[PDB]
Amino acid sequence: ETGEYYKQEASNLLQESNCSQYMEKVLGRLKDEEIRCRKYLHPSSYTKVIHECQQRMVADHLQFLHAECHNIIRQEKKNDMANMYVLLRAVSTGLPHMIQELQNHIHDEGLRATSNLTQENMPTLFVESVLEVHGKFVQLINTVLNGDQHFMSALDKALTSVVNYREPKSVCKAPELLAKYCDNLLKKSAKGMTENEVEDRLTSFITVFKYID
Repeated sequence: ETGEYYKQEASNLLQESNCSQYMEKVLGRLKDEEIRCRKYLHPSSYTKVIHECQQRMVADHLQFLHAECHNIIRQEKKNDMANMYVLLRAVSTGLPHMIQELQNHIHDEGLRATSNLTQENMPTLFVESVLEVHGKFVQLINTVLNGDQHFMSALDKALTSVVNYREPKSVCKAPELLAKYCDNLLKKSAKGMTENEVEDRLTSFITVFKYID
């Protein structure tokens, strides 16, 4: 009976609100349902009512979630993709679509950064652009998401592809740019950057180095 009630309730909520605030209404229901599930039922039914709740409220409308999550992820919606993940976490086949789409988002975000390579500062700009993408997106997986290895591997697979950008019949410049970054930093000539600050940048340089194919 709670399956049929949330089969009707799930279809009723989407017809009134968009997918952005659909998450809040559904999370406003599961949070309330978990409260009343422990006020009435036996403790052994907590993991079966909620599973029946999400099956008829999330896994049922799985196509609606995957179709619109493209707009959610590719807008850096912090407060909206957080609720998007927790609903798809429970469904077995819901989560693998979100990581794949984010893996494409990092690929497109990285290529946008690594396209206007100024010829006078090629190595420092390329390493910093990859570090800025990695340094900001690791926060998203650690602030509005949980540091799941599925997402972290999605980031690593995406950053591996964008760093090792192989043009047709042409060699990738990733080994040359990263190597030149080290040489441009260990030079005592021109302006130095002290002992402590140089090794700090080189410590973060390893993150870019690990994605070299």
